[PDB]
This record gives sequence, structure tokens and C-alpha cells, in this order.
Amino acid sequence: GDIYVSKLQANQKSRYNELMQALNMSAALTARKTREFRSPPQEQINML
Repeated sequence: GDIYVSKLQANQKSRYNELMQALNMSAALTARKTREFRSPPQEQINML
């Protein structure tokens, strides 16, 4: 679990950086991504 959560943290950081630098930023997709990233940490783990 420790190694897996480290990997998931790195990948979530990469995904957030990609979302920030997103040319085709759809309003619905952007809102969904913001909701997913702006969620309680337990909810983020459950989603992952």
C-alpha cells in the first residue's frame, strides 16, 4: 500500500499538471476534473 500510494500520488500530480496545461478545456470536462481533484482525500482514494 505504501508503494502503491506513492505511485498514485505521483500520477495524480502528473494528471493535475496535464489538466492545468489543457488546450481543449471543455467546460463540463474541466468542471468534472476540478470536482475530482477538489474532493476529500478519502474520496480521492476511493475514486482511484
